[PDB]
Amino acid sequence: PVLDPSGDYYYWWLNTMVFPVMYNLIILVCRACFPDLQHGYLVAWLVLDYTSDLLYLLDMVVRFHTGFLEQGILVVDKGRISSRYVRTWSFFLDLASLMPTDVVYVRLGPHTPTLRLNRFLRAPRLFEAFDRTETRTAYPNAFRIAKLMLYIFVVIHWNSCLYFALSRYLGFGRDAWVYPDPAQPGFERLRRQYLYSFYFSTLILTTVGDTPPPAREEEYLFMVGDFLLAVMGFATIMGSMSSVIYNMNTADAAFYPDHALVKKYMKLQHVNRKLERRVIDWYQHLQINKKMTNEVAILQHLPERLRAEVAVSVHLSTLSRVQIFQNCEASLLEELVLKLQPQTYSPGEYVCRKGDIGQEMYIIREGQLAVVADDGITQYAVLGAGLYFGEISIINIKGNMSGNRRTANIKSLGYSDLFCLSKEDLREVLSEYPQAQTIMEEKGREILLKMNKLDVNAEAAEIALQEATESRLRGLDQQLDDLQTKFA
Amino acid sequence: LFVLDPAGDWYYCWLFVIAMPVLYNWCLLVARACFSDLQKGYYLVWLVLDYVSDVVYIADLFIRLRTGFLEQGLLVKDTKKLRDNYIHTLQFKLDVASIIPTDLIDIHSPEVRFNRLLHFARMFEFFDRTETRTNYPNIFRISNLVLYILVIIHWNACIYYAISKSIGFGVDTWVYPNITDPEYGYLAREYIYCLYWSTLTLTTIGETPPPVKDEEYLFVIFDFLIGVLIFATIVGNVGSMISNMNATRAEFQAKIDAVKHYMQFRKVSKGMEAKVIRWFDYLWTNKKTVDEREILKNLPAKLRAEIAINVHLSTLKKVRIFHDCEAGLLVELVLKLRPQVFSPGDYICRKGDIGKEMYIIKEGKLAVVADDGVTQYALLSAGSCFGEISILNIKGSKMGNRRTANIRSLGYSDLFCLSKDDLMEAVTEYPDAKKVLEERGREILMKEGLLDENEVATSMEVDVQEKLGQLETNME
Amino acid sequence: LVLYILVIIHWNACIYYAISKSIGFGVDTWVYPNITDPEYGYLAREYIYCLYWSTLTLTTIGETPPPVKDEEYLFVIFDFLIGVLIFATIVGNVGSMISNMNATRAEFQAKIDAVKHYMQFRKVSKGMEAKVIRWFDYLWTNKKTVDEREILKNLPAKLRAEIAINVHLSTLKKVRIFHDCEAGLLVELVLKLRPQVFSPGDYICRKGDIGKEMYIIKEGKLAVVADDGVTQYALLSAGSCFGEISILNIKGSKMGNRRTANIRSLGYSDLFCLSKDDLMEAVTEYPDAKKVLEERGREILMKEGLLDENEVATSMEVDVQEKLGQLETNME
Amino acid sequence: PQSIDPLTNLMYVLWLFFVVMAWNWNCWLIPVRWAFPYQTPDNIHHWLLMDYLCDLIYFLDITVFQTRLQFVRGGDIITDKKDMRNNYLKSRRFKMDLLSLLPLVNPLLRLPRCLKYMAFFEFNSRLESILSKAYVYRVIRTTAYLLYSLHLNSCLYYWASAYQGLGSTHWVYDGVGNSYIRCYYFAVKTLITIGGLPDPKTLFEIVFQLLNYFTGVFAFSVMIGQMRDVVGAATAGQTYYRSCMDSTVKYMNFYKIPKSVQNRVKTWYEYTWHSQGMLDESELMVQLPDKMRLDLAIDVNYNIVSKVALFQGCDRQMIFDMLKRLRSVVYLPNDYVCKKGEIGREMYIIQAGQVQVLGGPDGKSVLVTLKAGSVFGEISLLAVGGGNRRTANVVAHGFTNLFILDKKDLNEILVHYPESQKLLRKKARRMLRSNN
Ligand SMILES: [Ca+2]
Ligand SMILES: [Ca+2]
Repeated sequence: PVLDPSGDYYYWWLNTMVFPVMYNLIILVCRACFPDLQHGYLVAWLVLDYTSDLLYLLDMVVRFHTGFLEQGILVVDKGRISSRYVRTWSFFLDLASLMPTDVVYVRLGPHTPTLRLNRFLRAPRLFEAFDRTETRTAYPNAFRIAKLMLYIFVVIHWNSCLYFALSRYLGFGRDAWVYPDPAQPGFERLRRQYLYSFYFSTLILTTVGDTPPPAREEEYLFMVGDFLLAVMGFATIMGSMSSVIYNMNTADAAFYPDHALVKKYMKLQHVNRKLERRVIDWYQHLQINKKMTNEVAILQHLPERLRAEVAVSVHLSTLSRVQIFQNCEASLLEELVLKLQPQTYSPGEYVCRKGDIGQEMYIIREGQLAVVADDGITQYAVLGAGLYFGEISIINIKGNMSGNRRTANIKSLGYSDLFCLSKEDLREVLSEYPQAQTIMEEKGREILLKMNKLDVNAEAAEIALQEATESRLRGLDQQLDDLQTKFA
Repeated sequence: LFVLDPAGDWYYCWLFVIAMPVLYNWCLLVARACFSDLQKGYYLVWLVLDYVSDVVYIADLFIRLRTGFLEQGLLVKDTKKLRDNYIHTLQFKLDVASIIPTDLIDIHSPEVRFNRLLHFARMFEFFDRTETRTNYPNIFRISNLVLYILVIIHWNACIYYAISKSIGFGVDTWVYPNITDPEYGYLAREYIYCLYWSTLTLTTIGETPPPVKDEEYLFVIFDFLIGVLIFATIVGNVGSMISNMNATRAEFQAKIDAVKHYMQFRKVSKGMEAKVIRWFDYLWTNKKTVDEREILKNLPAKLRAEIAINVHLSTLKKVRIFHDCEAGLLVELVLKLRPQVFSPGDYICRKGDIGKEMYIIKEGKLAVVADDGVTQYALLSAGSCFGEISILNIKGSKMGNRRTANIRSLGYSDLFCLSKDDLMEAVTEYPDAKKVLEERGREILMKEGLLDENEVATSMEVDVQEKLGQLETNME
Repeated sequence: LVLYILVIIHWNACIYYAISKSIGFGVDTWVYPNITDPEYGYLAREYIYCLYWSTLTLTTIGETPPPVKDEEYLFVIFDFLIGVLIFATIVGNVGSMISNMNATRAEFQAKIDAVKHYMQFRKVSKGMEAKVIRWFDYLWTNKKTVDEREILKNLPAKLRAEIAINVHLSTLKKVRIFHDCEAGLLVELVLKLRPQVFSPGDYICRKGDIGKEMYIIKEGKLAVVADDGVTQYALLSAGSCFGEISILNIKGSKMGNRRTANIRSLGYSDLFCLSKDDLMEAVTEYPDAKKVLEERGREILMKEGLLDENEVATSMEVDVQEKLGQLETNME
Repeated sequence: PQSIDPLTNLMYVLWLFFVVMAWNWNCWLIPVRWAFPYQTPDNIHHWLLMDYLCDLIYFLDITVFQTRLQFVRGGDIITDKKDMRNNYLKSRRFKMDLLSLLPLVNPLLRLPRCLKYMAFFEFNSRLESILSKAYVYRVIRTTAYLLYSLHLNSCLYYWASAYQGLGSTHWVYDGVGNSYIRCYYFAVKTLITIGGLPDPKTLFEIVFQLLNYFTGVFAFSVMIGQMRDVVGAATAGQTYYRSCMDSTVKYMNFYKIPKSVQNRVKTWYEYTWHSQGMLDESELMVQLPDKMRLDLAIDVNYNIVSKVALFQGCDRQMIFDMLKRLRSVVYLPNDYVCKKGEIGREMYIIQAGQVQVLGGPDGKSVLVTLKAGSVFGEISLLAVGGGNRRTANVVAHGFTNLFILDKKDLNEILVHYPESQKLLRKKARRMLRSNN
């Protein structure tokens, strides 16, 4: 088939291709520099070089079966994919990576690792897999540390191979710096040759030192380069880890941005201890329960269309259950969802008190609210999650006996999260829908009338005075115009 | 039937009580296993500490069953629900695994007690909780990092001595020397030297005898590779802590440098430029840099209201026009107050310009100067309010909306100002308040005797139907 | 930075040889060995060893031969103190570079982590949750993480207009209503365009939805579709525009600024939206052009058959206190 | 000086430097006298003289300079002598200074002298306020901290060597050569964690070496962190400029913007950075106090704006509002500030550079060259929408920085000043009637 580069199948292939590239980068340089490793395990290298060459060849097959986004849609045309790929410089590197050196193979030797050094050119396929892994991993900081440790080992392993190659060229046992003579009781074995060489480069490249001093110019110049690489390599290790640590610390700070600044300000402004305690206990609740505060600011990261879809999927189910929004269009309800803003109440806090101005409707996302008495001890009713109150106040229906004030006290039992819709925010949304206003007002009449909160005669006097004034003002508009037309 | 509250003080006191046996087991169990003189020499000490650690371990199982959790914002105190919350979790498996005896598999030896190391979650929870509670976040952070480094160094010191014992004491130059030798035989030398060996290896110093065996080459290479990450973690944590301490100054210094660059580039006069630099130094020294509104936006809306009321409601109530005001409106005016800062010699307002705001003096001293600016008619101290008439909406008086006096700041002063729109926005919900506030302003102008009472009636607001009713005489 | 290290190391190598010459070659173990000895006395050996000694001493990694005299102790102490300042400057410079390269990814990963926390906190459904995750992968892969408006906000209005002309003026002049628009108005309109990106299968607009924007397709394919999404009436390619009449405030419209077609994106599409308010702001300074735009929209609405409406219907929202003001105003 | 202001008095800064030097001498010399038993008489003669000089500086600081310091009290400075003296006397600084001069041959008899560190902190604050690019002094301060740490480590190592016995083991000091240089060598090799030292043999030596190496690891971490902070603070501005320019170039390359437009954008970026030091000045101005920003705007533009004949008779607060709404735009050479027949909606103030009013029979011929401080196009502000059309081409001569007030900004200002609004409308009618 044709793979999608954002798909799971293409990502799984990239992780598959890591191992042939990591094998070629690590083993080929070791076999060239350690003649005991190349000759001793020659059967195992013939099997593993064929497998790597096979997976290198399968990579070129996958490259001809990978789609691309043109005009935002994935291109699945085999001819268009193939025509696109051969022009890329990656095709040239893929060809060179698997370029046959078998014709010139035998002349240098029956089996030579240096002839397969062109396989190193597939390293961009490995960096693509690491970049793709970093994007979709759950642990971005733990992967960055492990990727750095892999880079440390490969550089140290490469330096150990160069130490053995130079010490072999200068001769074993010439001085204390080069690799000891194989005639020593332990240094004939291949395992000791790598272990001693890896230990030598680990001493240098990790800034430990503790090595025998050199004795000639080749060993002096190697040390000057190794010390400079060990300094520049060490600074890369500190800088990568200091960036990882700074990313970790900042992330937890982002969840709870200011705690000390508020606490310091409350000391400078001499806020009373009881209120200062409540702020401290509030911040403790955020840390222990990992609650978020800047709910609106997180949603600004999303694009406007996706932000609306996320908001609708969370809030539309509870908004439709409102009695006054039952006869509303699908488009209107989605516009009202975006105007909801979160309110969080500590235990014992009063959402509203009797006699207060009420211009908001509160929808209980979670937590329990109680309709307490005037004294506040007895609870008339308990409002659970998904319920609401105050929907009459945002309507502005003529003839109400409510008086634009809160009827009953509402107290928060425990920690309660509410979303409120203000009277003004509904009013701006309602401007685009003039016919929808009339249905809500009519629905507002019925709710008030059933609970006997609308006197018809008192309402009619307000309506009759308004419509007579409206009739008079139209006559007044005529009266001003009839005067001015004949005045001039 | 008590139920513990995780946000409470008693729960945090328990976290310290459980973390100490957990920290003791992570430090002492490996040392007693590797250093045999430590276990045998102080056996009677470890019998007491092992029993105390075990008892606190079982007590943590009971505390975990009695720890409430927030469901629907309310702590759950039902014993059944608390048991079902804990038992099915993974931590119940790890807690029980730490306490079950290894009597089936020497029972006195420290190796059978290594399941006690699975109780580490109480130790990390205690450090996480203490970080928030502590008053010094940076002293605790460097102490927490040292403790983690010290335990890793101590664990590697015990591993090296166990490797030396397995290979053989004194069989080669890498391992710990012969403990039959009285110079190396006692416990104080072998723990401290192995601690000395471990520290040098794990902090990329070296200065230790080179390995001889192939197993010794592997262990030192692993320690050097681990030790290069330990040193990076130490450097990264100290470097990140340093950046946090200077973060507030560096942000403020970058602001000063940018303002200083603006003044030279724009050819700002030397007197103005020196005053701006002087103003910035006073703000930093007196810790007035931060913005109150920027500080308090993280608080919830209701809790921010009680913070603002505790600061401004006492001084706002002393204002004469707001004396008869309803407590509901006074709350809204408090949130509408915005702070202002002035330097010495600054004019808050001058004679004859449009007055659109009232000012309340939080701090500093203000003078009602004459036109010269040096003759002071009156002195205004903290809590004084001026411009109260201007915010009130009345048709233009004999004096008008324009100011009457030049108010000048003698020294640095902090003012909180309520604007014209802000008062008008707040009073829309309270229509009775509009009448009362205009009435005091009507009476205050009566105190100064600017206009007649019926002459003020032209300036005062009238009902829309009565205004139409006044026009209803005109149409005919 | 590496070149600065090499110059300091080379300079320190020469000072060590000069100090050794002053003290004397071969007098003790710390100084350079005897020049008269042919084993040590040639230029290739004495520079390369002194280069090695200077690197070994400044970098503070390896072990230098111990000094013998108090004058020699001071020079090695000075090199160690200098090498501390050099090494700390190296790590600070390289460490600050690594922070700069990672800063784009680090601030992008914080946005995903912040959004990922919100979806698990608010129990966002898995179908919508995977839609958001797939969106952020598109932004990173195609390098569309940074907003266009934040990129060019520092540029002056003349330079910003010059860039916006080269992007949108070719497509905006293809719009029927903007056929005869003045050159000054067209610069005002292309500055008002706002980028919009839609995931595959997203609905740009639905039938019966209020429409106050006009969209121009910069890239991507949009499909006019039926109530069932699969069946498609027509295809809108890059450079096409729709919703042009929605931004015009025609006096009488049977449409009532409501969309009459369902538009869906087949894949990721980049749209630029001109709103109704932005068109009103642009034509404040071009009153004659506003009249031509409305007349052209009126002609198009005649051809559709959706023009004539509200001949006797008018809406009045003036306040009773505001209507009272004109009566007071007319008297004076 | 009858009274001294701590913030701005250079004499008090110099005196603070001398007090810092005296405290530094005491802090360096106490460990030397504690650790090293024997000193030559010639050392005693000048050491005692410098000790007496430092104590005299301490006495002068506690009696004269600190009592002569004016202070801010409730926002108002206090210059009164008795109030200044009482404010110093009731202070933690006075308590610490008296404890430093507490009397308590013994090297630790002068150990109270280390308590004059508040003077060092005040001197640090004064220095970072006085000099620009303070990270250089931060580097110097960190280097001095490292040098003092090594000095203390050398004194401790000599103490340990003499306490165990000089020459007793290979780890301790032999007793050959200058004691301080050989002990400082050990201190450097240990606190830098270089190594290369004789191994500790006894338990005391092993414990000393272990703690000295652990302390050295954390000292090296502190030095690296300080230098990293210094480098970041130094290169933050260049990093921000480069990132903004890279984002803009990446956008223009994505949208295939032509090379001429890209070159103009790049030239604007380079010139604006090198001249202003920031890409946008409003981001800086909105962080300042309102009074400070208003004062800066007044000082820059008020004399130019108040001389404009259109705004004579308007309210001074309204002029101040225009000053706050002026925005700064830089024009490239040969750019068209005004084009003939285009809409006029702005008033330009030439902050720097020149513009040329091109006109003639051929066209593109300079008629008048307006230098800095000129104001042109002010009549377009009073026009209704579409009312004003530019009547000549105005071309920038070189890089021109202009201050622009848009008609929309003036219209938004004028709603608060009906009297000035009526005056400007009357002036507009008079301009229309008199010219026609
Ligand atoms: Ca080291
Ligand atoms: Ca070493």
